[PDB]
Amino acid sequence: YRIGSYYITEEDINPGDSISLGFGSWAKVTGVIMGTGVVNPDGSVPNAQRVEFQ
Amino acid sequence: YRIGSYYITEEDINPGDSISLGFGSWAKVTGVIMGTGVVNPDGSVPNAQRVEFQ
Amino acid sequence: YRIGSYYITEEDINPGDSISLGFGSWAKVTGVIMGTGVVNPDGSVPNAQRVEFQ
Amino acid sequence: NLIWEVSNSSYGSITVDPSDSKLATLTSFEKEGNLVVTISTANESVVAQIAVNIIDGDSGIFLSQDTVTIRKGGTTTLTAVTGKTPVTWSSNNASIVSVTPNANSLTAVITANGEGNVTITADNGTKTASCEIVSIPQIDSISLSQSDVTV
Repeated sequence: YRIGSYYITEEDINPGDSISLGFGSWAKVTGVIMGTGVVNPDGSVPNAQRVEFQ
Repeated sequence: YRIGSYYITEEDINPGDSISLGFGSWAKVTGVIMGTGVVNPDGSVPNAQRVEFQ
Repeated sequence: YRIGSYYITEEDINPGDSISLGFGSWAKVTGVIMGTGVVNPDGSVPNAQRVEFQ
Repeated sequence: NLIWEVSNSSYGSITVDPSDSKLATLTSFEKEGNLVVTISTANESVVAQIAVNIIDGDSGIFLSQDTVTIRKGGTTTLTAVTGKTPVTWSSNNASIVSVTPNANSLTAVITANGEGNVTITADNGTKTASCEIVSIPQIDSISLSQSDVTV
């Protein structure tokens, strides 16, 4: 994920102009299981699927 | 089967470093028919399989 | 843990003649479970560590 | 030059790929533990050592049920599927819902003693998953034999 204030793709002449640039939606979060240690009291156990977007 | 109090896998560089090795659970019981002679009263006859744990 | 039916010390000439031989009580249990937990399978709190007397 | 070999190559279908000039390629299979990659000379008694280790791929800790709905005073069970045998279980507000790891540590018996929403964790090794266990009220509606009685 690359963040820039200029509305120019990475393949543009002004940018580095290398590789294919694609827009990204949403944020990236490391894989983890909610409430693994039962730290949250009275909280529903959440299930996370790897490579799953929802 | 190898007996060792150290938490070192047998597949280390010091050992042969071959074959599949995994940690075991519970004790080892030799294959035999439980209650063949009905020696123990009120004991249901169990079915035991090789490498079977239950 | 080593199990043998011969009453010869590990350091004796008849035995392998290496390492210190010590008497072992009971059978070795794989680290992960301790045995009796729950009537219907729920599992109790097991014990771990080596040499620890509990 | 040197020749790369691995004692008891069983960790994969091709344990040690042949080296082209100096370096070579490695392979992996369904095995866990360390490995030995010795780069020994053709005839000389010189053998370098390269440590390798593929620890059973990922972990993939995932509870059997993501959410639970147990009544007050009831009991349940959660069979977690984890590669590592030791799987410690815990649950906040133990007075509401309690958790006890199984004999193999894979399963976990739940006991919703109290009432209220709470989460129960498990698989303390590496990555710890979560599973909500709502201690909803039993609401076992009892009914009197008579209501409009005349004593």
